[PDB]
Amino acid sequence: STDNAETGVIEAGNTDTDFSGELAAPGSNHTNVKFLFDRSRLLNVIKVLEKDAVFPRPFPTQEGAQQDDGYFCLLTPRPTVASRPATRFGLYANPSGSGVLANTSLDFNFYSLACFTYFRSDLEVTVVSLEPDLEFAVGWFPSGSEYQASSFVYDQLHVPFHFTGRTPRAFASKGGKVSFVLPWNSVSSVLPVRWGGASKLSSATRGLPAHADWGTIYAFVPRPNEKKSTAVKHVAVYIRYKNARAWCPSMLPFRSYK
Amino acid sequence: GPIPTAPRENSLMFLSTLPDDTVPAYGNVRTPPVNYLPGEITDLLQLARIPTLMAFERVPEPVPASDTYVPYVAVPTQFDDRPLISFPITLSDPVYQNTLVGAISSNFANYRGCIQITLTFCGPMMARGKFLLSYSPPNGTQPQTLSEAMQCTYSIWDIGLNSSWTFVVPYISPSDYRETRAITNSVYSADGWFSLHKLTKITLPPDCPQSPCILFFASAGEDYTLRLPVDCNPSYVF
Amino acid sequence: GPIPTAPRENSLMFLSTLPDDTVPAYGNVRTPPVNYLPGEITDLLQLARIPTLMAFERVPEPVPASDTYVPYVAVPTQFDDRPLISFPITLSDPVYQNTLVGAISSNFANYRGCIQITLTFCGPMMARGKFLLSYSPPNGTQPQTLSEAMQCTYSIWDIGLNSSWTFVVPYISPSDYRETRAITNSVYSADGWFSLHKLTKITLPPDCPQSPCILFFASAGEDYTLRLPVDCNPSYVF
Amino acid sequence: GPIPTAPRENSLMFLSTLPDDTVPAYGNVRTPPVNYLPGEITDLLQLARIPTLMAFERVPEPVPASDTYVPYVAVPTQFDDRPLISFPITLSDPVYQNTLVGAISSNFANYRGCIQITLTFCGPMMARGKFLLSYSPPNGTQPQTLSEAMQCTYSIWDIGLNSSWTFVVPYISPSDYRETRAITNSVYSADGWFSLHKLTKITLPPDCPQSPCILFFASAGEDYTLRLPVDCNPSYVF
Amino acid sequence: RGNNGNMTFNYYANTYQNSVDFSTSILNPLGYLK
Amino acid sequence: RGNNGNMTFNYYANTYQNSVDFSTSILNPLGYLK
Repeated sequence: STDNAETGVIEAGNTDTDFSGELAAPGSNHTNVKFLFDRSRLLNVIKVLEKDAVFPRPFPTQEGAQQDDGYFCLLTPRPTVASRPATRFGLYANPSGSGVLANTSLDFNFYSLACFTYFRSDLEVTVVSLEPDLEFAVGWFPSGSEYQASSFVYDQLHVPFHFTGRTPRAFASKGGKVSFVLPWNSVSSVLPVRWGGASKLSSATRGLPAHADWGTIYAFVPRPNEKKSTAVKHVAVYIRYKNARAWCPSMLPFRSYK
Repeated sequence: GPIPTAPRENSLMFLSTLPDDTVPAYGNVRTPPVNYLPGEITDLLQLARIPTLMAFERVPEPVPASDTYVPYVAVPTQFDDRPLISFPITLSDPVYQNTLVGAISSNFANYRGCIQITLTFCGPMMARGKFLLSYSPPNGTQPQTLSEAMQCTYSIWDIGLNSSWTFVVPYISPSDYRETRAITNSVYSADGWFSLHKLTKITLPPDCPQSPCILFFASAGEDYTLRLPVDCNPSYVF
Repeated sequence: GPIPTAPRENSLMFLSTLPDDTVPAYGNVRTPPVNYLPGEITDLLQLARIPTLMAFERVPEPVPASDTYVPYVAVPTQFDDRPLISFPITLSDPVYQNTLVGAISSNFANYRGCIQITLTFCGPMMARGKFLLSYSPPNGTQPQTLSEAMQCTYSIWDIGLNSSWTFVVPYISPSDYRETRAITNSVYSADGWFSLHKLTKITLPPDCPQSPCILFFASAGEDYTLRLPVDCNPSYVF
Repeated sequence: GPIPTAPRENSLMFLSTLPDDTVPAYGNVRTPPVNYLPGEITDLLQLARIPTLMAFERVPEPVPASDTYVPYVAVPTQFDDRPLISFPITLSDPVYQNTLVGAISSNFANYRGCIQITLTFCGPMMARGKFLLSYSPPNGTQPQTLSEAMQCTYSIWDIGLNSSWTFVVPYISPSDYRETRAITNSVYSADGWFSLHKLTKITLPPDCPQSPCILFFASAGEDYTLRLPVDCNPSYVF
Repeated sequence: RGNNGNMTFNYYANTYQNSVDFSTSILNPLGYLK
Repeated sequence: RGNNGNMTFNYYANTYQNSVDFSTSILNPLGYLK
């Protein structure tokens, strides 16, 4: 008015740009991005370990493999398949047949606000068991590292190593809940929600930032290996973001019509 | 002896919005630096006042191509006395599907303030027309012809050397905050329709094509403030 | 009355890294003195910059003695145009099995900075040769012959009255910290191979023996910093 | 280490009257303004000293219309020596059903102080009479005729150009606070009856109608204070 | 006032405790007869 | 800021609370038209 929008930059216009009237008071500030995200949110559920664990393979895997799937949770908002970083997001709608269903995940409601390209925070790990009268134990190792899996016998009882180690553990109470905040540990600089690139120099799938992540939480009961029940059980995991920053804005997920 | 204490009813619970922090399980770490890359975000409202192209239902010629929905207006040559585009203001209507203020409003509950829409012409420079745009607060029926849209609140607009006309829907209201979507389409959540009419015919020389086009934008004004978030709609993922 | 309190969700748990201390069950004791014996350790990095002898696979003559692995280089007399020793930089490779920075890196997760390797000659004083040592960041293939190792980053080296040549692999990187072992051998965890070539022949008088030898060391430089420990590998005990 | 504590017997309970507040689950919000609309309430006693029309049982002519109960007095022409209206002071009696101080007393337990009742004449200006109103603390029987109501505490009253006479029942008491309803109709909860008598006949010219009328009000005085609430009577909802 | 014992301190700041208003920029009786 | 009630004190020192950076040694718009 009478400016043209083809210069790429237009400002806003209050009521007295062309009409008679005065501008209105600012209402609130539930808008700042280091307050908006700070909400306790679960991403998924977890099958509980009870033995010597084994972790899934690299990208192709023929049948006859022996891994214990759906026991880890590579906690990121980024889409994840079988507890290792994927690039797309599945929803297994017609699950009849043979061959095991992979553990998918994604942080659903994060993208519907996300108009960003780069992100920066710290997080916290909140765990809760769904089955009653249960007592468990959560473990963790940082990004760019990998789980230790073996067992050493004590007085005829086979006990695995993930009771001990360097990286922290946590033992819950009688049906309690464990929570702690966890800082940055990534080799790269800021978390990407978009990426070009590839993992190695050549002959790699183009798009997955394999070492710009957080880490993973696994749950296990404090019992020796030979005293394990036949009923399997479950537990969920929750994340709340903290002290966040953001850079160089972008689009939003496309809404249906449909 | 220890200091005597009394635990209240709130034991061992965790609230999602609970404004406090928790003991870290591993601390005293450093991080890569930040400062080299520019473009911070302090508020998303610096984000929210960017132009955004609206999306409309196509006029009755459905092209069988994917998603026949159109970010412009095809003005007809023929003389009829009904408006070109008329759409309400409820920030979940299928005209507000992918506008920014619609998009980051779709997960909040209440806002306050103005809503700019502007419109960019696109046609041959030897063509010229006069277009008025008009707005009315909620009447009983909908204002249809030019007397009704005439009395209320409008601006006429030329075609010249520039190509746009910044318009701001004023903010009249019973209550200061307003909702974002209408579970019951009440007076608190709608604010009357918006339309634009052609006032005089588009005028253009020979051997240059008929039926010009106009794009629509939609942006937050100055006073546009948001509050109090809500859980989101995951229906984009299915 | 007691002060009102509210226990949060973290009840009765114990974190392994939890930065606090616990009430003693028996206190007020004394101890023998300390000060008489010298040699404190404040940081293990004062430990980490000591020379350490590397370990290599023996050339194809397997002596049936125990663990035929060799901390030197047997230079051949014959003219061929492939390097003497070529090894990558991934701090879990079977060339980095018992170097110090490899050893105290093997239980940490991330480091930052340079890595010195130096090499000590051992041969008769009447023998003399010219040896260059070269380093290249990750190319597609591996740089093999002398033009490829020539263009990148190198130093030639004499044989004289001294016996070594301190070399420092520079620290070029996408991100400031780098990993210690590669679960997927990516660009963030490897940094290209290292090699050394013979430039001119070893030259030596009659009645003195052929094929001299060179030892390799490996030490942390100045900027070499570590962070953020991880649980260890107990495979030494089996 | 943590500060040693000792939880007392009061664990995890919540008291209804417990004077403390709780952590919010969502905070930092704003609100619409307030100041534009007038008429605040700081105390309900500013509320409590408004006039209120009492309600009585109708004299023995039951009109079959709904709720034959009457907010006035029908003075008869005939000479008899019993009072016009006599009612006790127990603030739950069926004469105190919808007076204000009765109404907001009906959910409290104890008060202290005076109780104003006033009475507004309504009749033709050419009519005139003399009416006394009298009050007695609890005797054995009830004071009935004019000597008994004469000795105690009274005021005579004219009919003139005004139309009312503000009367205040004095506050004599064994104990300073008094109850609001009598579970056992004791000396602590009742304070003797109140009555008014006609002293001389109503006098009025010809061709103007017989039997004038007088309205009754009931309001809190100055010292009327309340205390210590109780749970309410939901019998209005059935 | 109300009913509190909080004559020492509250834990949160008052803007987290209860909402405050915008910016538009011995008791009293209830209506005189002029 | 964010959402806290910690106007009195925090328990740990801030270097144990959240990571701080290295040493390399009224709001603003988003890009002008020069």
